[PDB]
Amino acid sequence: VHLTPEEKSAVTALWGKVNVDEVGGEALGRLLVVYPWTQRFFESFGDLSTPDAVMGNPKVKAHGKKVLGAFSDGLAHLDNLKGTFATLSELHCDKLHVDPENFRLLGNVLVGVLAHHFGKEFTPPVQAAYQKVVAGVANALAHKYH
Amino acid sequence: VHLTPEEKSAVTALWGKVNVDEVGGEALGRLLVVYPWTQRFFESFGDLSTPDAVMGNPKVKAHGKKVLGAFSDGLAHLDNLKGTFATLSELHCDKLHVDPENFRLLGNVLVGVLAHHFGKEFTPPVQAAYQKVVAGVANALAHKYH
Amino acid sequence: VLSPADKTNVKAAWGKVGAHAGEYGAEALERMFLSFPTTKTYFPHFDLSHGSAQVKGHGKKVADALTNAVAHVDDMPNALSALSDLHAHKLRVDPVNFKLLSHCLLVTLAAHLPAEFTPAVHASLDKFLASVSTVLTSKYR
Amino acid sequence: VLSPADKTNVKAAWGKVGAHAGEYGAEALERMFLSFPTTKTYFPHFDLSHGSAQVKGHGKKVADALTNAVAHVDDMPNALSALSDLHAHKLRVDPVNFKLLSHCLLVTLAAHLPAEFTPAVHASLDKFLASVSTVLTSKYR
Ligand code: HEM
Ligand code: HEM
Ligand code: HEM
Ligand code: HEM
Repeated sequence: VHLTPEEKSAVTALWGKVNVDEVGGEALGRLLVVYPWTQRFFESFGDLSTPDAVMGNPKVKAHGKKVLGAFSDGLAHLDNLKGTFATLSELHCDKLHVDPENFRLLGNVLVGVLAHHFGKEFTPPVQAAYQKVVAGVANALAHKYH
Repeated sequence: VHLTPEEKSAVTALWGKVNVDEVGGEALGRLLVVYPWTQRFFESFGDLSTPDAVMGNPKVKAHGKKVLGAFSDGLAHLDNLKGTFATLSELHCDKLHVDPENFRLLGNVLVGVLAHHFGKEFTPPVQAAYQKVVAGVANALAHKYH
Repeated sequence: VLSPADKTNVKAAWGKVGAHAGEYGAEALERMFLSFPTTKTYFPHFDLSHGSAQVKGHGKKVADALTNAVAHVDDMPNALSALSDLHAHKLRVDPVNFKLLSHCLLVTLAAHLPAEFTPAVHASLDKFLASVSTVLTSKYR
Repeated sequence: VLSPADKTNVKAAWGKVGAHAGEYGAEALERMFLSFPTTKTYFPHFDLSHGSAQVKGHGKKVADALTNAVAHVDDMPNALSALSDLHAHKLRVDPVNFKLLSHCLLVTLAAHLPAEFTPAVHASLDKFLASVSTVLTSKYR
């Protein structure tokens, strides 16, 4: 979105160190545990009965990497997320019926994850930059709701 | 904001019948009774310890009419909510220290008031067009925050 | 907390709803789907068109629930135990939607009770719905 | 509500915070001012520069109120009585804002507790911060 050159470089650099699939699975997994109502879309993934079951589920993991790869390709186009996420937005609304609040949930769980993975490198200003990116994505994903 | 021909027509037609004096006043008063914490911006306004007190206070009425009058010009410039409210956005941020969440709370109580005032005539579709207007005004206002 | 005056104001107001409770229920759902389109995400199986009998009958269930809420203002968690298990463990509606219905419900009352929708009455009702929402979302996690 | 396990989980993560509370607390606040810049509207009379004494002291007061809540988890209303009154009647901070800090605090614990911030510790923390926020907001109206 609206990012100073410095904010972009910040976002872009930490990202360069993310293992997309690992984090993807973590975030998604964490979403289902912290905010369990989100599990409602995932009943066909099987056992989600305990935190261990959730985090260990290959379906959650596989779902995480797909969501995170898309987010990840999103960064390339900070200039035009609405552009970038328009179809997907159409999909989550018309076919999946995913309440755009969930996106806001993931965005924050994601931030928690980056923080836990990178520790001290995840400074207050790095967090801010990320917080704009995550609110920008969730906005872009909700724009075609109707 | 983007409104269907249908929505502008409904917004504007209802607005033509609103007494900016009476409505502004009710709107502001009900904000202060319903969500008392908003009373922190009007320390120098009088007795605000009773709904009668609030509702009967000349300073609240005065303020209300000024807010509504401002709102009224947004309506007239639905195409440019941002450029229209930029100065007042900076005011409320840099001088007033009003948490823009209050914009929202007001936007909601205003709907409630139009509804109370208009009854039947304030139909689901009419509500909807107004819900959009108020959301737009609340965002044009929070716009210079930093 | 509901003060004795809030309770009085709620009983009072709801009592004038009387027989229109279901009718008002539906109108509230309706204002809700048109105002806040995201909430439709939870009823992809309903015909949400205006006059829709599914909306109408759903409006009626909600309403009856609120009625039972009013009657049992002093022990809401018990009276609404089944609804809370439901919303939490089956429907799994995001908590953020409870606010949006609560608003559309205040809006409908306002539009129908021009005389009893006093500023005070307006605050005890919003207090009342926020507590009802609190109860229904208390077993989510 | 907080389940048995939730309490074990907070008491464990928090123990671990130990002596750094005040430091964590100051970090949280700065994370909040950078992320959610509207929250500054509440601190116009603070020097919100990084390292400011003002931020570091308030950080320590916040963290002390949290340790206390942790100490009186089974009795929070009581334990935070004085605090809910202040926030309710004096500071009159909009309830939305409590979410924002809680988020920032959770990010702060995450960055400093590699080994301990397990998904379940994370859930219990999210819940306890929710309850702290609900206790502090409870006397608003
Ligand atoms: C940035 C946030 C998200 C992004 C970028 C995203 C991306 C995706 C993508 C790329 C797909 C597959 C598209 C296709 O098959 O054409 C998808 C499917 C799906 N997403 Fe999202 N997603 C996001 C958030 C979420 C959230 C938070 C939920 C629910 C809690 C969710 C629920 C679903 C479901 C249920 C599917 C279908 C799975 C399947 O049928 O295998 N998504 N998402
Ligand atoms: C929502 C749309 C709003 C609009 C368009 C608006 C507009 C205005 C205007 C036009 C002025 C006065 C300048 C003059 O006299 O020309 C003003 C002042 C003020 N506003 Fe806003 N206002 C809004 C909402 C709010 C809210 C929600 C609050 C907090 C409850 C707030 C707090 C104040 C205060 C404290 C002042 C100055 C009062 C004084 O100096 O006595 N405003 N606003
Ligand atoms: C005070 C607020 C609410 C009350 C009193 C209430 C009450 C009810 C009742 C009585 C039922 C039917 C249960 C039964 O038949 O056993 C129901 C179901 C349902 N509610 Fe709620 N509800 C509330 C809020 C919410 C909200 C905010 C939403 C989502 C936007 C929601 C979505 C649903 C759905 C999707 C169902 C099932 C519909 C169907 O498939 O039959 N409810 N609720
Ligand atoms: C769990 C969340 C919170 C806790 C535990 C907490 C605790 C405290 C404590 C202990 C004090 C000072 C009491 C004394 O002086 O000893 C205080 C004051 C204050 N709090 Fe909170 N607080 C929280 C949330 C918030 C939030 C979300 C905001 C607004 C963004 C807020 C704004 C204030 C302000 C402005 C003061 C007074 C600062 C000064 O002028 O000294 N608080 N809080």
